[PDB]
Amino acid sequence: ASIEVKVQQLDPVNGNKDVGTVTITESNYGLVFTPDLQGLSAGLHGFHIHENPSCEPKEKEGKLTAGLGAGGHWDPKGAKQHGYPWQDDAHLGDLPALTVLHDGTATNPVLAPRLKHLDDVRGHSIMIHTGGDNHSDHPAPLGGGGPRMACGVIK
Amino acid sequence: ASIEVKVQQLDPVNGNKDVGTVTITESNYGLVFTPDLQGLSAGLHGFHIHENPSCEPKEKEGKLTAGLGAGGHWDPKGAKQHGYPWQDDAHLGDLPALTVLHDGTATNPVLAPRLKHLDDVRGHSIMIHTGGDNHSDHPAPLGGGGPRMACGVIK
Ligand SMILES: [Cu+]
Ligand SMILES: [Cu+]
Ligand SMILES: [Cu+]
Ligand SMILES: [Zn+2]
Ligand SMILES: [Zn+2]
Repeated sequence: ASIEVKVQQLDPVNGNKDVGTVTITESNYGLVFTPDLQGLSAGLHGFHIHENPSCEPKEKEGKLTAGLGAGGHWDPKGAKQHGYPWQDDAHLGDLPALTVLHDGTATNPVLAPRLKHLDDVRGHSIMIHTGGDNHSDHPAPLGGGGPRMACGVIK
Repeated sequence: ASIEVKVQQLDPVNGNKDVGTVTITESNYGLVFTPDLQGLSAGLHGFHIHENPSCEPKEKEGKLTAGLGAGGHWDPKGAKQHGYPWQDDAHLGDLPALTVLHDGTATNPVLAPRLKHLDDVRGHSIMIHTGGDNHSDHPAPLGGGGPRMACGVIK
């Protein structure tokens, strides 16, 4: 059983760019997110499920802003704070951070132990941020993820 | 509760170098390994518990070889194959790979869902390899980790 999610680098001016997939599978310990990506900025990047099945940009403060259509971190249990993948009182969408290798590719899978069934993440989006993720809202909100670099809709 | 493991970059010629710690804690989903490391080569590195509570080098083919005193991947259930952190018929010491950031530091924690109690990993060693970890013995043995870059003894 798997879900293949098509991911794009987001660029409301010059055009979104295909960068590959993230394939979601079930393990005995929770959902596994296996990237097969290329063309992304190298680094450790915040990686979360967001609430809406959208990667569209939205206007904010006069600027068409990448990925805001996805809404916020998926938080169906109302934890109302950002945390660790293994933290029960954190947003359910908080995944382990995504490692983009030096050359822009990403293949290292990560486990979300609080997500147990594929159908639970359908109708949401997966987001890759420009910044990292310290799994806290301190000192920066939402782990320091900042802007939205790439995204896919989980169908 | 936690175990603080001192980690050194291994160099049998010029001398080992202190590179920080890995702190092991218990979560409701298994053991969490939180690095606070510096001075390591940037990249995604294989990260495993090895059998012996040793990081000493050993002679092989006329060469004092870094970290061989630790022995092989910890495999108390006798899986006899390298695999994923969430794979029950893989070596129990198979952890998620460790992300060393571009500047040589490492702070991103990783979860080992098959490890449940701190006492279970006492008396072993934790190893950071020069290569990565594709979580298979194909195409390269032991995930492609290759040589032993840094190590600590879990006590
Ligand atoms: Cu996010
Ligand atoms: Cu299921
Ligand atoms: Cu190893
Ligand atoms: Zn969050
Ligand atoms: Zn192994």
